[PDB]
Amino acid sequence: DQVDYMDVSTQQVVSVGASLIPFLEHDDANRALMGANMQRQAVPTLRAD
Amino acid sequence: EEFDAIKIALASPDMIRSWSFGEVKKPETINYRTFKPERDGLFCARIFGPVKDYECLCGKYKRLKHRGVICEKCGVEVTQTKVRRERMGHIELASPTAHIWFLKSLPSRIGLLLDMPLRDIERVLYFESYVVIEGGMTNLERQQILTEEQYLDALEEFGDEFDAKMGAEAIQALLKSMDLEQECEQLREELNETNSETKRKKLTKRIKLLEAFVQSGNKPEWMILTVLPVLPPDLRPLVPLDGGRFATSDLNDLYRRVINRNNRLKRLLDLAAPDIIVRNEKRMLQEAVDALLDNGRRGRAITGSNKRPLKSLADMIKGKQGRFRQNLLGKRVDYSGRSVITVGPYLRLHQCGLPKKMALELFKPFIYGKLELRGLATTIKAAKKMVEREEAVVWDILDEVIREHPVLLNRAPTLHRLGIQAFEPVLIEGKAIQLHPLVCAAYNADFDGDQMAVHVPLTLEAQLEARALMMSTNNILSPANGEPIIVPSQDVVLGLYYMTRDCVNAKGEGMVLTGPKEAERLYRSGLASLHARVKVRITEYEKDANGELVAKTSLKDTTVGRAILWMIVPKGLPYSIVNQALGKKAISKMLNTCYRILGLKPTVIFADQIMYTGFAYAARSGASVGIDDMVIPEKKHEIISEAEAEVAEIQEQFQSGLVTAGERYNKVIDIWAAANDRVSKAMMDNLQTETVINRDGQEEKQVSFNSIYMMADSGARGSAAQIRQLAGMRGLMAKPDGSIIETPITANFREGLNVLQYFISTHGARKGLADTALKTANSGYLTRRLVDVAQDLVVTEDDCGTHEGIMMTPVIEGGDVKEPLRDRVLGRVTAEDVLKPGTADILVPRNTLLHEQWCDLLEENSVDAVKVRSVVSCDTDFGVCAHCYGRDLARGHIINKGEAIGVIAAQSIGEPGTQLTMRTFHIGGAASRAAAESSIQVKNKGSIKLSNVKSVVNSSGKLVITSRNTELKLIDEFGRTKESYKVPYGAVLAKGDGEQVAGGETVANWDPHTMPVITEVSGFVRFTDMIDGQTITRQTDELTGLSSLVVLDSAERTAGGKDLRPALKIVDAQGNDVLIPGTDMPAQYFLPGKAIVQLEDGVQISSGDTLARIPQESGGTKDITGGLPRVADLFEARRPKEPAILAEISGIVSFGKETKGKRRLVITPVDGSDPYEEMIPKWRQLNVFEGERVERGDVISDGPEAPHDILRLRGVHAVTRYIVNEVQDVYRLQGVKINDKHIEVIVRQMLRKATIVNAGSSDFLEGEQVEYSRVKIANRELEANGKVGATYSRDLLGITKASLATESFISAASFQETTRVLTEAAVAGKRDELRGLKENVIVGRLIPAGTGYAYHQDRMRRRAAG
RNA sequence: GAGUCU
Ligand SMILES: [Mg+2]
Ligand SMILES: [Mg+2]
Ligand SMILES: [Zn+2]
Ligand SMILES: [Zn+2]
Repeated sequence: DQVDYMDVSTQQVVSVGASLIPFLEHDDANRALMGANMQRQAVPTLRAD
Repeated sequence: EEFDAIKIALASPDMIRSWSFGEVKKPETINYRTFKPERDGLFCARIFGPVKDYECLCGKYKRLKHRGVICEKCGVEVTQTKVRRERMGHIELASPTAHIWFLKSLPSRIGLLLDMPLRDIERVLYFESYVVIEGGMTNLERQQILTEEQYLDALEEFGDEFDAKMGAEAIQALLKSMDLEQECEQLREELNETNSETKRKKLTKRIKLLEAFVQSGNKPEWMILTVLPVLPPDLRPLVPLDGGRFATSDLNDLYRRVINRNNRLKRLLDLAAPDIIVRNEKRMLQEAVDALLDNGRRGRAITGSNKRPLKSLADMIKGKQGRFRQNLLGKRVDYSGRSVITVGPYLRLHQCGLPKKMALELFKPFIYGKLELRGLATTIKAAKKMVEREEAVVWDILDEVIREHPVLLNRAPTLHRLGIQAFEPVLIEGKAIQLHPLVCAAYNADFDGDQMAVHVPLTLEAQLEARALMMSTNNILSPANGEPIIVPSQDVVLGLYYMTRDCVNAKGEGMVLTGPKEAERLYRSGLASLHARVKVRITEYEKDANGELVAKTSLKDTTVGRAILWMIVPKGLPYSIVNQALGKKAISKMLNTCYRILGLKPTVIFADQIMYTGFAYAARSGASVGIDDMVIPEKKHEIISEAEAEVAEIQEQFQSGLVTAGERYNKVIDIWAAANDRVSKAMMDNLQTETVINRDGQEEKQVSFNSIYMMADSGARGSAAQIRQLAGMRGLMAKPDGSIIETPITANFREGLNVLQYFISTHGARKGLADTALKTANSGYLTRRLVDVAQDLVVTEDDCGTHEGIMMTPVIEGGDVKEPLRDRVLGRVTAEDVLKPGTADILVPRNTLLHEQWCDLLEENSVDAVKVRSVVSCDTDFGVCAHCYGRDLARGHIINKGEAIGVIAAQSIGEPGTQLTMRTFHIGGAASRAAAESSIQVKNKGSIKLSNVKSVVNSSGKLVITSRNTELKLIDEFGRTKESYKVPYGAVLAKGDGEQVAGGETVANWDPHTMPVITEVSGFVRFTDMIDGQTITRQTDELTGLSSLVVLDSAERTAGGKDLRPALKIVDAQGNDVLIPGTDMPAQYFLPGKAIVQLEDGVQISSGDTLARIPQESGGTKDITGGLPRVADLFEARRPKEPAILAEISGIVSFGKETKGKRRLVITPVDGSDPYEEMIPKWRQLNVFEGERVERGDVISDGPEAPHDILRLRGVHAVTRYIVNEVQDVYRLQGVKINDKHIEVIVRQMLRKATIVNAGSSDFLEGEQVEYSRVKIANRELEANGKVGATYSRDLLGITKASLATESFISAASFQETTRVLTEAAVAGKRDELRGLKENVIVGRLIPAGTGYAYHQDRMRRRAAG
């Protein structure tokens, strides 16, 4: 009865970069940071797989 | 070109014109259409020279046919264009302008010399007020400022009787008139009558100036510039950008302002304009000249078009981007490249993969040289095209040059010398460098895209230096610590671990093999596992008393894999070395064993063979990482539910108002920190001994072969700490502050963190990664400071003939011996003849190296402490002797003469601070302190032996300690210190002093989150200076009304009770004071700030009761970041805020008079009847209880020691041991291995200078601090020839100051303070004779050390002999 | 100014 509000989605504390990391829940914050930053640096290949 | 030394002086107006080859009288640069030097412009050809080689402007005289010909038409000399960067110029300023470096750079120089304030001089410069230069009648005083109104007074009344003027003219005439000989005498003679400290400081500095000013050949006139020199054009170029745009230096823009205002000034003086207009122009000239020299110093820096300020001349000398640090102490280099590195596990330790196309561009001149010799190319242009086409013949020649021709490889950051190593190149197919895995540790190079720089040693000297010194195979041990840096990691450890480790039966148990080759036969044949227990015949070679190897054959009970590994093992090592399951820590000892038994060659081959087989068997194993490998204990949810209830209990008692917020905070962290231990102990117990196997008998168990466990147990990668976060419990996370978050993460990475647990984890993630970027600069700046002081220090002598050294007791601190005597004393010349206990036969000679053989004998006879020859104690003037330093830790043998110890020492200290700032920070997430030191449990039986302890028995019947630095020893049967502990103040001992205890007995017990104030007498409590609201506060509860009192400190205290000291005074039943037994001290314990008190006024007490409880909040996890400031402060020799007081002279104490709380000590020694008095604060409760036989350097006030007070009272050896122990304790907390000799190196440089007290027979006399080396060379001649002996006192210096104190100004200006160093050297007329390494690195000479040591001393005999 | 190795 004391509850006033609730988080809308499970994803809201994270960014767009970090939302695309699967199993982010099992990754260290330090490595997750570099992973989201390197995911941006990923050159697109000849065949989009 | 070749020369002896460099000198700095002021530029005379006459001297400036000598450098000039014409006056720039116009600001014009170039004609916009015909792009040429303008008529007497900034880029004039008539003055600075021709643009092309040997070509005048008009083009009348061309080439060398007309050699030294000055054209009549344009007026331009037919010479090389080289003359344009070399010839200078000048500007004849119509009015004098002060030099800003000799005005603003404090001390003011112009003001210090005139004894006239800087404010007063500036008023004259900007024409606000006149200054009297020489008042004829002394009505008007000299150097008295007269305001514009006060000038009008004297003008009508006196007129010619006074000569007061205004502007830089007045300050220059003021500097002209002053006589240095007459004023200097007067300052000397008039210092006698007063004799204070700041007069004698400033008047003596003025005498030093006046004397140095005369002897330097400088005149005070030259402080003010009448002439302004011009920089050569090429050094401030106007060059064309590719497009039509041009580009120019910021100096051209500042020169143009100066010339415009100087030319306009000349015209306004021609026009005889009013003085108002003339003054404005003189102000603007000063501004433009001061902006040219140093832009941002006097006022707002003059900005150009970009909004940034214009870069001045001073700027191109000063700081980082100055010539010194960027273009002279460091350089861009030819025959260099870089690339992304990758593994080369096929390579040998002396090899590196060097790409084809890199090596082609790198070794170009050597190819053109072979192509002419083989007769393939006629000229170099022909050879150039052969290489450009990449002909088949060229690859073959490239291959020919590179054989037996080393290349240097470098990584950033270059923390220590092993950051550059030499290798023999192997040409490869791709574009990527292949690096040897074993040297990866030295470089700190992981292959995740690191880049490494390539350098070609061109000269034959350099090829030999690369191969002899810097080769990878030559550099195995670390220079920091006598241990191998070349040590297998990752797969290699895991592979030998998997090989050696045994397992229950397995395939083929209890077999019997002919040799290590039949073990490889049954393994490869597939009839035996590597883990099968088997009897094997192995023949081990153990070395005899002489060099000869003795062969011994025996049946050995080892596994198949252990037999196979013996094949790698060279002959010389026992079989016992490969009989254990090998991990990283053991494999490191294998190469250290092998290095000391066999040599260099065997270790290099052994290290490789270990690498090869280690990788191979790692791959065979198929060790992997799955989610099932992260076993969680079944009893985790059980532990958390118990621990949650425990923490809920303190939080519910906090709502009641029994426990406070600070108490709960520390108490909750202890419950969770022990719960993390409980879960992790359950995890490693359910992980390590989980494998339960059925042997051919029935059933037994062994260590688990869980893949992750093997990886952490072997030490290949990870540790038990990491496995907590994976399988067990994540733990307490650290706040960005450093303090610990109260809610820890229960979950682990296998189970997954929820939304909040991640959000909490990020606090600690970012703070770690933040220190990796930011705090590395504080640490790396330490590396820099340490190098600049130790730089010049080199092994000069074989043996100094000194008999001195530092006594090295073994570091037995905290139960287990942290560092044996053996480790600390290894590779050090025995100072004094140290024999065995029975003093009747010498055991070790005075002048002998400490080899591992001698060190083993020290443990046999149980040598407790050993006096050892140190670097500090060396009596060498020039540098240090080989004996005092001892063994080169990197080489494992006596150090060579010529090797540069200073830089090696600075690097070894600086590196681990710097790199560990990046290590447990990227890796760091969680906090893991366990500072809950509640109680000491003694482990061996012993008699209890306390030292520096003064305790008192309490009502309970318990020995309560009332002394701060109490130590507890553990004495064995014969009488030697085995264990040592720190017992704190107000601690309860189980047994007193001398009593026997058993093993596993709690000998001491106390509360860690509180620092109690305990009494020494019984009676009643009295409140003194404890007014509510001013000094303390008060808060009550309910029904009854228990109130606690909290003492406010100067932060939470009003101005009313500032000088009031709050204390709980002891009284008896009558109401009078209670004297402390055997002293005239009425009992009074002073309570400090934030001191919580439960007992209110009027409470009966016994001796040993706790009066107040001072909170002890230190929940910060000590990483490198919190300890490095301590290390910086120790090396910089800073007194703390509360230095402990020490006795200056040995003798009988008598307490004296008092100043309203503050104590005096008129101590009158037995021999020295003359007294020594010294003031003491009120609140410092003293350890010494007066009337006592106190010696030099006895702790009077408890607290931290100033290193100055240590050196001053207890000599050099005391302060050396204070710095070594205190600094090294910080590195020991972090597990960093640095030999004491490296700290001792820098301490020696800190103990450089010395102040001369008594007069000498030279020109030292009194007050003048000179280097130690110099005064001793004088004392050698004085002791023999006679005349007045010079009494002395060695002074301690911080790093930053000792670096600037060096006589070499080029070393000083290259370090820091470039603006100040150059001005103080210029006025003293100092000459730097280029002593140290920085000086020769700058001038581009051979280092006067290392290989060039021999060459520099050969020049020095040429100088002596005629 | 946006990155890469520490
Ligand atoms: Mg790596
Ligand atoms: Mg890397
Ligand atoms: Zn000409
Ligand atoms: Zn010596």
